[PDB]
Amino acid sequence: GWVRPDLGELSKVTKVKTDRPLPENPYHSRARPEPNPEVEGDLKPARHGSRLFFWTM
Amino acid sequence: DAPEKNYERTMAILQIESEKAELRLKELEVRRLMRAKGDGPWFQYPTIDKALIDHSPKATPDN
Repeated sequence: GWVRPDLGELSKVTKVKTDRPLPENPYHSRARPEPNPEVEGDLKPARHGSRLFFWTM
Repeated sequence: DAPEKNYERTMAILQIESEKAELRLKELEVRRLMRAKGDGPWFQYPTIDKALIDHSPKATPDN
């Protein structure tokens, strides 16, 4: 009493219930480096203009 | 012009130029430290973005 699978049935994707814990780190990745700080704050006007040689603005 | 007007005009001029000079020196030292350490927003050469990574299960498990 075994019925053969139809066309397209053995390629179906199923769900498996098992008792093993999920591996937290399968890739054995090290600690990630600290990211750069993000630019924040309101944009004030430039202090004393261009500050390039003699230019006052 | 009055001598007092020239006096206080000179003091205002000197204050403005001293502030600009100190800011220029601070800019030079900031640029040097930022280039040496690399942590500031300047001299941030781009690397490869990580949104181009395919995280689906591939056809071979050992990857």
